[PDB]
Amino acid sequence: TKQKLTSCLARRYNAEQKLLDLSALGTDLAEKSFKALMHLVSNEYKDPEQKNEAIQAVSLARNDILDVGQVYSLAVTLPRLRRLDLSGNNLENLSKISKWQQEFRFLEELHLTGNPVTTLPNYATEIKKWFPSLQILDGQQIRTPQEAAES
Repeated sequence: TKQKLTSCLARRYNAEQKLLDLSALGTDLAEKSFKALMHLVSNEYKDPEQKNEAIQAVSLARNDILDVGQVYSLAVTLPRLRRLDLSGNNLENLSKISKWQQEFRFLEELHLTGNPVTTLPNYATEIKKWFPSLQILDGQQIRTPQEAAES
């Protein structure tokens, strides 16, 4: 199991992009199954600094995620995450993201394309407010680099 999960994580890690691709896990999801992955990624690195530098980006795209509570511990495991892809899930409104208020303080790029929350009137305004380092939301620049240097 640990061997199988470790092998899966290795196959899904792109060193060149510093990216851990956890998209579409159901095709090879559950909070306790996700917690297990997070425990394994935490155990990989003896130095948190190396972990922080190795995994700068994560995709959780296409996982039928209804609430970020489902994958909450990503915020604990990778507090210095810079890029996050949550595209192609089913996050319906801002309350489905609010469990990550005050987390991902260093996140610079966020993708929510394909989630219903993106079409609500206060979407971009609130997401900008909640994540102070965010420069790109769905490919749209929402903070200039100088703006972000001050946020």
